[PDB]
Amino acid sequence: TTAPKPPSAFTVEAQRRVEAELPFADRADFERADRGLIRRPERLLIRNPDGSVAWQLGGYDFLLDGKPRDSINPSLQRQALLNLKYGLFEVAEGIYQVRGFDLANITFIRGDSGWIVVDTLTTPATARAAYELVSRELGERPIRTVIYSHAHADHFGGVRGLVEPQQVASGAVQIIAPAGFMEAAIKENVLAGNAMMRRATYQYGTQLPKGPQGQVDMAIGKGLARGPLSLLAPTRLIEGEGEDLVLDGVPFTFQNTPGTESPAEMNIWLPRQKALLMAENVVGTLHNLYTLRGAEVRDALGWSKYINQALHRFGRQAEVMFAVHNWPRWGNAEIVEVLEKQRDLYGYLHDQTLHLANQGVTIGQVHNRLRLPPSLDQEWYDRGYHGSVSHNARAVLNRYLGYYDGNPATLDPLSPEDSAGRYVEYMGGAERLLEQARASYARGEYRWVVEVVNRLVFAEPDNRAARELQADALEQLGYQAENAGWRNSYLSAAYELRHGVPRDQGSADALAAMDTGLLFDYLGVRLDAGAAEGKALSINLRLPDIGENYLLELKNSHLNNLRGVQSEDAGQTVSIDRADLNRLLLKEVSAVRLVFEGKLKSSGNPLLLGQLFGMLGDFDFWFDIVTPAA
Amino acid sequence: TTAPKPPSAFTVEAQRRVEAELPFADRADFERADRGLIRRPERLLIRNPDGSVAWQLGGYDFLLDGKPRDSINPSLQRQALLNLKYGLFEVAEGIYQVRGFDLANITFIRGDSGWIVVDTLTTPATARAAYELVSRELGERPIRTVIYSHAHADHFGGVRGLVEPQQVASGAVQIIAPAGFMEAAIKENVLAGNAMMRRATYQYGTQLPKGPQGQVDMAIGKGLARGPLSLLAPTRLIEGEGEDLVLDGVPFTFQNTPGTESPAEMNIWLPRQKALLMAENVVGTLHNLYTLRGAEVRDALGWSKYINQALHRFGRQAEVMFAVHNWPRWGNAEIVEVLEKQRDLYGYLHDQTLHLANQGVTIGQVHNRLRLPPSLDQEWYDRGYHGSVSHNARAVLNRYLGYYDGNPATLDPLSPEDSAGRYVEYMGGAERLLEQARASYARGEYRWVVEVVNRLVFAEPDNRAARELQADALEQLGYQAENAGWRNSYLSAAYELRHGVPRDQGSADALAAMDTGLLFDYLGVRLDAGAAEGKALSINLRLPDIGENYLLELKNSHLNNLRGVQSEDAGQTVSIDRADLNRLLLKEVSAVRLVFEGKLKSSGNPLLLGQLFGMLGDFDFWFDIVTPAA
Ligand SMILES: CCCCCCCCCCCCO
Ligand SMILES: CCCCCCCCCCCCO
Ligand SMILES: [Zn+2]
Ligand SMILES: [Zn+2]
Ligand SMILES: [Zn+2]
Ligand SMILES: [Zn+2]
Repeated sequence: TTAPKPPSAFTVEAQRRVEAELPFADRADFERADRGLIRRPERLLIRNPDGSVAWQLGGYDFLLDGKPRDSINPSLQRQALLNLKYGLFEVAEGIYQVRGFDLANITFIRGDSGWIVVDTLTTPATARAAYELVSRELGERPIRTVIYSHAHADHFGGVRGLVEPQQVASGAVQIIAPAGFMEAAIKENVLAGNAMMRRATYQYGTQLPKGPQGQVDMAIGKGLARGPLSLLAPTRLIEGEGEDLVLDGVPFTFQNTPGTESPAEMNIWLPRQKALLMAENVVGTLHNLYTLRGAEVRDALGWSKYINQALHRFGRQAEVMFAVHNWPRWGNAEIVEVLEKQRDLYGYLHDQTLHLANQGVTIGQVHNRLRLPPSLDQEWYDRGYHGSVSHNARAVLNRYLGYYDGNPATLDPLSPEDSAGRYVEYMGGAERLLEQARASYARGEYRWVVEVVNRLVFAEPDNRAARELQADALEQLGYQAENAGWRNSYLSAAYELRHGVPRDQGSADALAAMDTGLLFDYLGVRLDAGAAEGKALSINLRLPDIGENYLLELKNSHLNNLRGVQSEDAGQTVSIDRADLNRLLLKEVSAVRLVFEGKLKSSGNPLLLGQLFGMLGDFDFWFDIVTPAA
Repeated sequence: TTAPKPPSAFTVEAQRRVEAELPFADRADFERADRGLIRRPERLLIRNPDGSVAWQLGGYDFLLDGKPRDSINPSLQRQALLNLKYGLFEVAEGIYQVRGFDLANITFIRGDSGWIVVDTLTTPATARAAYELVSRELGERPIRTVIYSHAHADHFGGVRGLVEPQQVASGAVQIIAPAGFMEAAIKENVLAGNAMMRRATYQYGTQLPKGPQGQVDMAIGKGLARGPLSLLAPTRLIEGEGEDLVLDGVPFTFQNTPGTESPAEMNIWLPRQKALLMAENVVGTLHNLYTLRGAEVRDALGWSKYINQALHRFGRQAEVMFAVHNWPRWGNAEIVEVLEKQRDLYGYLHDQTLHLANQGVTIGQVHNRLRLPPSLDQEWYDRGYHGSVSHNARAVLNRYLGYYDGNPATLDPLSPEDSAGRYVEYMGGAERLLEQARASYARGEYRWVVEVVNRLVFAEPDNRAARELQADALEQLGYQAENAGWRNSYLSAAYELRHGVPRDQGSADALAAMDTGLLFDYLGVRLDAGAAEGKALSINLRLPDIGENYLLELKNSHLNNLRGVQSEDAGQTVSIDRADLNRLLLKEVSAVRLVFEGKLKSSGNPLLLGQLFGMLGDFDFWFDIVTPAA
């Protein structure tokens, strides 16, 4: 069968254990999530200009009765329902948020003559919808300032839904961001982007239905709205430790926390309302030190210290703490306790992972040994809905010691598809393997089953009996999973094992923000080494609009670029505005028209740039993950 | 049997293949390594003040005839012999090096009135021995300036063998380093230090004899001298991009390359001799993007660009290039070609790893797919003696995508000791497993054997037949290994499987260089969470000599420290000079004597600091690696 199966007796037992172990009697979040509600629109259906749907919430109606479903981890089901508390809310005097219009929240702070807005959602249509709700309930005001709390797309993505370049150019609107914003907004998504985006189909469960045996939540929100990605450059940067500014009569203290949840990030303290906006440093979950879709590892230590710094500066005196995801927390004692526990959560993960590592516990063991102490374990905002204790501990370890467990048995490993046939042969052939795996499956040993049956799938990818058993076991693990990313991954893997990978199949703002060096670095990543072999060429590239020059050198099957250097011996010198190069790579203009408009100029050998571009390859999106390359 | 076995017919075949595939007819390095030889002392035996031996070379006599030994990869054997070309050499007019007195080289540059010395070896006795050889052959001169090329112990470790603090304090001697030196010298060795040092016993093969079936070389040198680690703070830092200075009449151009082989590193150009000293950016091997002992991953991209920057600034005009490890290369065309190929080597590894990753190739596959192009493959200085193509490719991948392969079968893995019993049961029990593994072994399938028999060892660690077969297969892989670290790891693992882990079992300068925040971070890593559970305490710590204050807070089984903060509600306030705290942790003084000298003062509850220290645990050095914890 290729449809989801019911939860097994073991999965059911696992859900009852969760209820036994976690403080469900602490229901305070349900009152917190509804506090200050001004309007929850009856439905939410947000549409893009091209007619697609940006966002949605009706697919989540199954969650509304609050009835526990054994195909959902009851802790995750609690979070899933809390994330359904959407609409326009009051946080404090003159501070509002729109939650559940997208993955993130959008915040509106009343200035004397209009709004200061913190963050802008993922896509213009969701930001625009949030702004329309605000205007309907609170009266229309102009937006005078937009603040990006940090350099992630679920925060800057929707800016064009709120403001247009002409307003930024007139000085009608300011855009404020932490120093480092523009680099950080783009960099981490580029060089390994195709890998990350494909792997993210698992994390986000993009092929799963919304429902009890599909996608149910995404921890820091319901999921991510779909539509155009926009981005407008900051007009003012908050530098150094932070800054105190007054915006439209309202005092703001900005505290930079670079290198925590994002390389460019800042907390916001509002002294008049005693309101502490913790950016994405403190949300209603354990966050990722390592995003499963693939990314650099984050620094739990700095993360912990910056929360401590915010505690000692503001926690002190805060009457409400709130954030760019999830709901606020009111009352000084509560705020102090949340700050301490989150400081100690990232600190414990860091320190105790290292403590174990220093005792010989490896990257292949640490998640099965490290456990939070009761005081940290027993808070809802410490649960692993988004990050997990397990995958965070391995990330800390990977950060300090790397991927290699120190045992040379594992130093030069055969690819899984190359050892798989022998594992199957040693276990008696596929039928014998299946027979023993089915018995293990019947004992509820799903974490073992998915490991060993994965061998048979990699050896025999067209063995439907193996794919089906492996899917079944993954699905049970997904049902059991507290972490929304783990759930979506397990169910996505089960889906592809059962059905196969899909065979049927801008952003201009994002490209414009990309540094030219990084762009060239990306082109080097696209280079087909087979095509490049034995070639050598060099091109002086001049970009007059941005006043940069690059020297491009292809040699030894590698593309180099160097800023600020030109070579008297380059084979060709090309001049093109960066704006026009961008139009080229986005196919908004032809090379030929550009030459004819005198917008692309060349001296030397006219053919080299075309030769170089002719060597650049492309990446297919839907690569195989749960089987070897087909 | 528990003694090394001869190379198998397959290993022998593997060595003949190496000879077929690599340009052994290119013997130019042998003339390069002997060029400018002034004196090769007949023996080298260097002793420490405590009577130990620092260094070694007589144990390498087996290599001297140049006869190929089938238990050594012939490429590694070539390198091993080249690294035996030790003594005092002329590089250019007034530029000398002592090579083979330690892992690194020490360089002596003739000033008008004494020496400028670049780097200082690992330990004072080896630096002192190098200096004595210099004085014997070239005449005694004072050392007026010491330059640290970068922040690694094999470069700063021996400084006290050359100069003493009193000379630095009088201004008789200057010590020059790249900005960032003092942080970088210490930081990366602290938090996970016990893990790294134990794992390094494998990489360095510290338990192996010197000989054809033991340790033969360490790629960038013969091995590391053993003795006290010294460190003296720089008196002048090279900031920004670099600087041009004149030292004792000699012009120097310093080019910083932060974040390449070390976070603080600089190339040196000497315009009068047209001599280019490439720090540890370019040595006679592919270097590590990831050191197997365990470390953060390095940035191949920046590494590649900085070599390109040095090429375009100096390569241009260089008549000799030399380095802090291995031998020089003379002649402009040769220098230009080495710089290009090394730039493209790190660039190819970076770009092509990402190219593959973007196609779906995972961290578990990439090393079995990525291969250098011929132009890079066919140079001796590109061979993987120190770094490897294989482990570097996985590191690039780990850096961008992390440890997780995207396949949820592997998302929540059982520890090896917990799945091992089932692997053994599925394969028919230990005897059946051994039977099939011995047949695979007889086919020379050593990379498979070590994977599968490792399962049986982890299930049954006292199964001597399994340990013995696993050792045999690892040993063959070690014989075959071109990489000196891989060889030493494989033979070390074989040694422990056969014999067991050893059951019989300062640096004051290094501690003094450690930032106080990092020291406190380390103490938090030592915290026993079991002992800390349920406790809360806070201590204001004041360190008057360095004019720093810290707030220490223990809560939620985590130790926090915050620089520059004090709390009016701390339970205790302690004042102690940092110098004295250091003496305490190095047991050079008692807490009690310090109090009695008025060097440790307290107000508030006098017991808290002792309570905190009482919760701090210790790490055993000899943890198990090739078996589960005993
Ligand atoms: C194409 C795969 C669709 C999944 C969306 C993944 C993009 C994540 C960016 C938003 C989160 C920012 O931290
Ligand atoms: C205690 C284990 C002995 C092995 C020595 C490992 C220390 C490496 C430091 C020297 C290399 C600097 O990059
Ligand atoms: Zn974010
Ligand atoms: Zn976010
Ligand atoms: Zn080094
Ligand atoms: Zn070195």
